[PDB]
Amino acid sequence: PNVLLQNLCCRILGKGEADVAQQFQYAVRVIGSNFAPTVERDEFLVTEKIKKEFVRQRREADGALFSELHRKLQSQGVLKNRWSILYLLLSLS
Amino acid sequence: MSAVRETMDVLLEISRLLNTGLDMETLSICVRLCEQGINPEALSSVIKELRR
Amino acid sequence: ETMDVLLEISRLLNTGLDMETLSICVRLCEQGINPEALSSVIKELRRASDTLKASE
Amino acid sequence: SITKLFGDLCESHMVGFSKNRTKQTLKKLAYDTLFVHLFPVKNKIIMLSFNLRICGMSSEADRLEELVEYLEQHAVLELLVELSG
Repeated sequence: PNVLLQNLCCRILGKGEADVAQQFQYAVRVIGSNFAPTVERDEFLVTEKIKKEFVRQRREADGALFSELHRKLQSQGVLKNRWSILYLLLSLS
Repeated sequence: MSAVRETMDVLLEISRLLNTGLDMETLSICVRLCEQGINPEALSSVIKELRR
Repeated sequence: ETMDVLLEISRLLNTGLDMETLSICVRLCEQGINPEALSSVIKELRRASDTLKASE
Repeated sequence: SITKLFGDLCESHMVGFSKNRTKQTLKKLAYDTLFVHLFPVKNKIIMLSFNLRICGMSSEADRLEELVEYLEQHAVLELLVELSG
């Protein structure tokens, strides 16, 4: 976790590890205070929110492509926390 | 190894459709944090602050 | 002041250093003793002290 | 002198315990360990404050950050970090 979070700060800011120390401490504090999700951990509820967002944007073709990509993501079986990754991508859209 | 690359490629396509502004390497960090149990709400708030 | 702040940090980090041992450590660092090396020395001195106390 | 300070450090570990033999054994150990080893602190402190917060010691984490900021506003801090726990 901590090294990955430091690397995330360096990448987004375009700065070295020494120059991101304040943003890294901010990030550690925010993660440490919010250990549990406040939302329900349901992959289906996120996939529905993502599809509704494409409909809201008049991007129904991208919503159909997302449904195919979501089916492919489910069939691969590689990820354990698929809900959390989809929720993060929706939260950053 | 193949299945992990193919999974990251699908996530990158979903990330592009959602316009999230994530590249492959930043997305790889995010996936590893979420698989390590990091709260996606807290992580999204950090990423939004770091972009500002 | 500065020694009292360093002793408070030492307690919060549970380092097991007291004011006397901390004052010796500060003066070893001021003489150019590497902190990582000095930490290893303190860890070994504790382990050896406790082994010797258990044997007496 | 460094030789006196290591002598005083070995005597502090003998508190609460032949005495001269034990002092020489501890001195020899301290030098042997120092030689074996010879052959950023702020980020380590942030990791320690995070570890305190996940253990429910948030007040101690806030206090650690305040005390370090007071000291900033390095080898000794690195020693305290390497001796944490």
